[PDB]
Amino acid sequence: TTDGVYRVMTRSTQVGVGVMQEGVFHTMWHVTKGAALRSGEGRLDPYWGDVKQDLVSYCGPWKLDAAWDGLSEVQLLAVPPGERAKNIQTLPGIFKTKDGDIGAVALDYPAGTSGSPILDKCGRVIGLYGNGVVIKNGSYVSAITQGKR
Amino acid sequence: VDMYIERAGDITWEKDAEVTGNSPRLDVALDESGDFSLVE
Ligand SMILES: N=C(N)N[C@@H]1CCCCNC(=O)[C@H](CCCCN)NC(=O)[C@H](Cc2ccc(O)c(N)c2)NC(=O)Cc2cccc(c2)CNC(=O)CNC1=O
Repeated sequence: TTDGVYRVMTRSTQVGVGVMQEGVFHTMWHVTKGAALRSGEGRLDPYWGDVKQDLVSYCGPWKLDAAWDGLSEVQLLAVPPGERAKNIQTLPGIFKTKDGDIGAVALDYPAGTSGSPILDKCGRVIGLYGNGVVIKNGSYVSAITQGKR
Repeated sequence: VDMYIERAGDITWEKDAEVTGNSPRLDVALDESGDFSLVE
């Protein structure tokens, strides 16, 4: 369970990505649907999740608490299926909802990139990529989805 | 149905990264199943 970004695989097909931080694995709910994960020879069990937020954590409570500052550029640490991890910098747009604004990134990657972390300039994870909308021209915009620690 | 994880990298900001994408401002709704839709 060493800190870092991980591919989530099924046996192989990459179904998503997640973040190991402080001994807790963080991904989007739709990647695993809460199923147990193998890590080397050990089993990771779900601890917390929320379908509406589309998030799940393993081995402990959600640890990622950094927030987009509403102003600065961010980086998607994209881990696409079959491709090495790479950083893409972007200035977020905004999802305007009845319950407030959410930062959003207009970056379009394969479904198995779900769970890739979005970073601020200090390298902190301000959310996970992969719950979003399809706009009129067919391209994709992802919320910056963050949980509550 | 073996679901497993494998490390893919370190989490860091990369200096002088490629910058791309626009900054759309969209009216959206979030339903109880966690699905976002456009408000049209
Ligand atoms: N369509 C694209 N250009 N790019 C997407 C990028 C996927 C990035 C990772 N996220 C996901 O897989 C989630 C999973 C489900 C999470 C649900 N709570 N996904 C999504 O959020 C959206 C949700 C959605 C769906 C329809 C909508 O009218 C709106 N507002 C929102 N789901 C999709 O687009 C499905 C889709 C729709 C049309 C065409 C394709 C896929 C073919 N594209 C690909 O197979 C790879 N690219 C793609 O699949």
